[PDB]
Amino acid sequence: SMDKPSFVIQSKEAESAAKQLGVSVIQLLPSLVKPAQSYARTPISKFNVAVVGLGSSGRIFLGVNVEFPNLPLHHSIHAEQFLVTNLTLNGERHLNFFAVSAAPCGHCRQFLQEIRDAPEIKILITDPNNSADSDSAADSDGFLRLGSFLPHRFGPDDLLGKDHPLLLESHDNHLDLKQTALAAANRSYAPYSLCPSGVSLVDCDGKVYRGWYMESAAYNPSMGPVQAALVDYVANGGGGGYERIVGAVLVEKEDAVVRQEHTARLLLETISPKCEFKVFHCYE
Amino acid sequence: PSFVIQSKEAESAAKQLGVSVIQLLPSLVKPAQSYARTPISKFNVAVVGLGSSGRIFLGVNVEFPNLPLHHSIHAEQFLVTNLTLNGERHLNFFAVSAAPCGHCRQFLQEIRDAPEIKILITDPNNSADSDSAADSDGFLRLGSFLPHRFGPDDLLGKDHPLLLESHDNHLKISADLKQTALAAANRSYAPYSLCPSGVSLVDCDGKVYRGWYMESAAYNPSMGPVQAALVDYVANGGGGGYERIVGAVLVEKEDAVVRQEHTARLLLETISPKCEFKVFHCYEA
Repeated sequence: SMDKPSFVIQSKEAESAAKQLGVSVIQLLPSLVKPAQSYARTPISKFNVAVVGLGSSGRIFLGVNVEFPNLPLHHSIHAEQFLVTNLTLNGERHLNFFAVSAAPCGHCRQFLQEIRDAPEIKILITDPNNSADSDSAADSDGFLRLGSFLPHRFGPDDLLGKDHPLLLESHDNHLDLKQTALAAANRSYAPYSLCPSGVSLVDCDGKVYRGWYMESAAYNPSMGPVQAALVDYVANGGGGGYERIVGAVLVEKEDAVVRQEHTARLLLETISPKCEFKVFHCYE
Repeated sequence: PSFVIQSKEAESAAKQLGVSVIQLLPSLVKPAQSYARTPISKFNVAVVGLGSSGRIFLGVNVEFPNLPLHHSIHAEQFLVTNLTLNGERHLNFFAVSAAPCGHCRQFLQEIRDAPEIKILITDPNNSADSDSAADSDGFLRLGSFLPHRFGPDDLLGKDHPLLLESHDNHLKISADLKQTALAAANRSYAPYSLCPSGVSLVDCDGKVYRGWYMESAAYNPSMGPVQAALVDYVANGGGGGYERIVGAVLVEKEDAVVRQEHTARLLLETISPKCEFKVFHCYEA
């Protein structure tokens, strides 16, 4: 019962599996890391990184790194970012623990700062070559809180004063293949630059997907709207990259500050030639 | 205000004040913030660093108001590009206006002995100082800023760093524009994906520029080839015109692994309508 795990594991199925092994639900995380590495679509690096996290609801979420060949590296999505997107799409309110296959890069540790109480997030690293589990401030299970991984951070408070996180009910008000990409943009997260984005995708078997746009205090570690929609295809989907068809809406103000129009098409046309146009017209 | 202060001019200024060059660094952070082209954030971040040669380098963050945020270049990355173009071998100290993001702390891991780099933060609201591992001057080594890192050693074994003399061999298939972009790709740093890149730029008065490609163990914190040439414009330039004329680039022979061709033009055509073609010609792969 340790092969081919689901990308989202229900609370009843998780605590039961831990009870038969005699371990805790927290202690079950590193046992789910190794099999999840097979899901890694890494054409470039051939380096499989998986991360399995636990929320406050009790549900177990999975995160996996994906890469895009023939594109610049900043189009690639790390495992840590995948986990955040995965639980956000399922409406998970909190993230407390996660076991990762390898030491999280600074790019991801900076990205995690968008979550409330981010430094309190305990982290365990599976990589035997890494020795974070043996730190002087480590847990009794080897977990180490994110605050120790990224001390003296550059958080959202450095640009804003008293704001809402990304995992909360981000629902800004603004106004059928395109009708689904509207509700995706409503759940976007861009408090630094006021440019939300929502991306929906269809399948050859008629599966509806979604993606939005979540910003970080540091600009570069931003999760692309298209990229956040491709995670809804690999997980809970068929698993195909040259089978993308539909495009989606971009809520720019006359293409104001953060244009993702041309970058979306450039990305899709390289991974799937049979792409469609986009509509960059939305207000409020 | 100058982007590069010579060792003879730096050590002299410190000798006349009777102080050390190290304690002289944080005074240059504040005025350097004015160079920040930040149309989006309106948040000026400057960083002044000191190398092993004794020369003082400056780093400043730049933003692009018509591109996605992952095209923007932070102050720390600017500093790295700046000293590599001047052939600085090592980086020991730098005082930064604000707490360096994880994106930059991960990017700095490409330098040999990166964790030993002591860091001072000017921002009084930040509490990097008084750390359990803080210096007697308030400096904190980068290793404490990004502990238990994901370094190059996780993907490589016994290799050359980023600050060393990286010299990969590549040949080809406005005559002094492609000849300069050839030697630029030769000084590139891409040991993870074997795709070097060199970008040259011209001026209205005919000034030849250059830009590397420096890769990171983590993919996203990658320094773009065009961006690393754009830092050669902000520094050692007029300060600053986005109305210049493209230009050059050297990518792989028929787009091997990491194609940046179409993305390069996409960046340039938005900031400067007067763009040029690209050269996908490199050998000895």
